[PDB]
Amino acid sequence: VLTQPPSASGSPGQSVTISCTGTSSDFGGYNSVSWYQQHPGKAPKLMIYEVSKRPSGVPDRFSGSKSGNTASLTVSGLQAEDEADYYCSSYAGSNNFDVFGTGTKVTVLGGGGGSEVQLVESGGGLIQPGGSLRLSCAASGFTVSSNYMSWVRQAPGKGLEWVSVIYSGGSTYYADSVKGRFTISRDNSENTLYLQMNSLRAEDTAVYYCARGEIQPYYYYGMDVWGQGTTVTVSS
Amino acid sequence: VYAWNRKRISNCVADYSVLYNLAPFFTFKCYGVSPTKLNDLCFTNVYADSFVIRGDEVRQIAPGQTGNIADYNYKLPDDFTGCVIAWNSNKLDSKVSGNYNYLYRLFRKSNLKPFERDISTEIYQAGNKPCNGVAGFNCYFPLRSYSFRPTYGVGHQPYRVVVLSFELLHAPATVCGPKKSTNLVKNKCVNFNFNGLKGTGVLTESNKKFLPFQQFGRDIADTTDAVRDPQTLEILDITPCSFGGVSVITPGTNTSNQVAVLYQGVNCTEVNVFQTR
Amino acid sequence: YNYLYRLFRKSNLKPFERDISTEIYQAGNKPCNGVAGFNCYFPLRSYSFR
Amino acid sequence: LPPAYTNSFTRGVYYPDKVFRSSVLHSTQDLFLPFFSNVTWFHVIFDNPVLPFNDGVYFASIEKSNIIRGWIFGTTLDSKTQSLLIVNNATNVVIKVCEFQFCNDPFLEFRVYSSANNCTFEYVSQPFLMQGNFKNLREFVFKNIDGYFKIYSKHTPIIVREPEDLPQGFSALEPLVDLPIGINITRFQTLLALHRSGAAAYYVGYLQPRTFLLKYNENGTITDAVDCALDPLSETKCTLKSFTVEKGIYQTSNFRVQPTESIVRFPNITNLCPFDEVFNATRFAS
Ligand SMILES: *[C@@H]1O[C@H](CO)[C@@H](O)[C@H](O)[C@H]1NC(C)=O
Ligand SMILES: *[C@@H]1O[C@H](CO)[C@@H](O)[C@H](O)[C@H]1NC(C)=O
Ligand SMILES: *[C@@H]1O[C@H](CO)[C@@H](O)[C@H](O)[C@H]1NC(C)=O
Repeated sequence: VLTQPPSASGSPGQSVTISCTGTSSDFGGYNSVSWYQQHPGKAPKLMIYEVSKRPSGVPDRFSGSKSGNTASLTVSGLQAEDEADYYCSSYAGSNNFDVFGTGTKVTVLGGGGGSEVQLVESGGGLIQPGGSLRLSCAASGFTVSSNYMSWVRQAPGKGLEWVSVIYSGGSTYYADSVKGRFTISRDNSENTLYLQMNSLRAEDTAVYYCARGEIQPYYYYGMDVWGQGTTVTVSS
Repeated sequence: VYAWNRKRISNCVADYSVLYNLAPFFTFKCYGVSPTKLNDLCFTNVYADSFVIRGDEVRQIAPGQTGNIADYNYKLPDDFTGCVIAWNSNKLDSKVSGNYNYLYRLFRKSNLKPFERDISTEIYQAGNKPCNGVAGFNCYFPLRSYSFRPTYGVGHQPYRVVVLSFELLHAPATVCGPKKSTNLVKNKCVNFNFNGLKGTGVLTESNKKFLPFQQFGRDIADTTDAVRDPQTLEILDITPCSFGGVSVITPGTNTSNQVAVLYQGVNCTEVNVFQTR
Repeated sequence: YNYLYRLFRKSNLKPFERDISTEIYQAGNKPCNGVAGFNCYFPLRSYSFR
Repeated sequence: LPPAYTNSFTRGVYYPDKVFRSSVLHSTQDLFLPFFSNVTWFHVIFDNPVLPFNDGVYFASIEKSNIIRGWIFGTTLDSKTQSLLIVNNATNVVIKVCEFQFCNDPFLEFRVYSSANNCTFEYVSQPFLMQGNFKNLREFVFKNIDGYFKIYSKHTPIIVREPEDLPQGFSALEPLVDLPIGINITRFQTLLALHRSGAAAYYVGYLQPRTFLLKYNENGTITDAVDCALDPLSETKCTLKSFTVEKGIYQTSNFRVQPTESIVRFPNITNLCPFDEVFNATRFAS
């Protein structure tokens, strides 16, 4: 559980300087606080992963220095037209999920990844409550069997949280929300890598996102590519 | 963690009781046996393997467990009879100058064989491309350094963990353990356990000229009578304890009940009193 | 926790004699005084199952 | 070289165990050197052959100062398996069980080997193990058991300047090292201090499992020993615990003729199977 401001609209692009407090420590070990810009519709896009050395993107958002016990990402002077949500990641302790933060409305105005590797899903329309539905993210580019991928779900209103982490070939750790009812099974090592529902408990209605890279222990990986999600729409 | 020592220690008296006062250890959970009975079990050779991990990774060192370090740098099967001795070393291994010396091999293809050391530095190749040496979008450095700093908290501090793997093959055991000793008692029938040679007798002073290599000593007909002191050189003599036969002289239970006791093989100084042949 | 398992004792047991114990072991001549220090625990190790 | 052969007289009776005995007669059964046997007369006047190490060897040396030094005991003398390179350097003895195969030739500076492999024991013993017409004789009995490699030794300052041959006189050997290293040993290789910048000749016998009756002195040393399979007199002196046999007839062990062949006789092969009429026809079956 982290601390994030509910909304931020006063003084657009001049004194916003949003952050995420509630850490009360030194970010554990490796000080790598990422910032995700979740936009309605398409999948979110990475903005910055470390305190400096911003990746290839917009150059008007940098200087994410860690002041006190929170990383204050300088966003002033960026623009005056944006409708998205900024999420920060911290608490890099061993086997600790829910590294994301609450929904921070950083809309300065309010009113006013595609062909990189691949983007495919299962399209679970009208999912029957229970059963076993499989969702895949087959990537014809980067290997879907060697890199460290993850699965993160998000629901309308609620923020993101770590749902599934899988290492190279010898780890099948599950999140604390499922506590065992979720079983990850890897597909063929040269075709794709899919997931399994395993008799959901009516809380899996959130939309899924299969990310090719980790969230809290995020590595450069050349580029951060995401994929669009699908609505479960359970009928329990 | 990627290049750990494999010290093969043998031919010594492994006294594990001394380890409880060398350094302020924080974890001494021995999974195989108890430290009290460990000092009385012989072994051939002990494999000492030391490394440095964080505080939140010490729990990953277990006989069978997954993790970023548990199955990528050092794995222990379900037969480890040693200990998980470990201690914090945040007093001399943390300076503010840039700690780009360690690594933990974040990238790997699969779980390594347990008890194996992979000393490699090649660029990690994530398939579907021949990487003859390049760093972009397909092949990166499979090694990453830590961020150990003195002004941090518990959990992410330098912790030195050393394991002692034991083995019992078809070889003579060298490292047994401590061998205590007791005080010497002369001219008194007592028990002795001299180097496995157990028995009872009266350790007396002899004048036998033993050879510099001989330790024990027998008699004309298969009876140990003198041994060499495991302490400073001294020639002793092991004579049997005070024993003999007892006979009763009785005039019969028809006139009186006064009886006489005859001890055979005694000079009346080892039990009126009379001394006869 | 319903299936208990005792630990090592400084003395050998007796045939047909129950070994109910609830104190703390004392290695050598250093009493840990209830609190489990070094080489001193309670012989109430719970068997793990799966 | 055409290696000669000499008659090994009574020499090589070592102490079997470490037990003090005074004025007794002990009948032991162990690996000893048979009396009046043939021992190769390898002369070091160049020579360095490989000898078979069956169960224990008896090495001799009549060097002057430092002619014959070192032993290259091993199984195959290869880098795959381990070996033993006990050498005698300046007032010290180096004993390592490392698997140093070879470099060019067993000669010696550590010119015996040039490589680097994993070792198992480095018990470098500090005390060394080693008059005009006064040579020196050094006898070494090497024995190997399931978990030990025993090396008995004895140094006697011989006086007679006769032609090079084993002298006449009983002389036991004293144990010095009891290396508990466990390794298969089947080959023996010797080497001399070349130092280029009849000298000496080593005798190499072979041990056999035999019974010997040893006489212990009051002090506890062995004055003499009698074999039990050399002649009827030796068998008579072994069957009775005394070296002074009286006049008469004594019943020694029995003799038996051993088989030399085996005969297995069975009745006359007849009543042949009708299979010959089965595999030869026109219409067989469906
Ligand atoms: C053995 O220990 C005793 C302790 O008093 C000492 O006096 C003696 O010299 C030691 N001898 C050896 C062989 O270490
Ligand atoms: C030791 O052996 C010698 C051999 O000549 C003998 O004379 C002596 O009596 C023995 N015992 C003593 C007193 O050294
Ligand atoms: C069986 O007897 C026949 C006739 O005497 C003989 O020719 C044949 O060799 C014999 N085979 C044996 C001895 O088994």
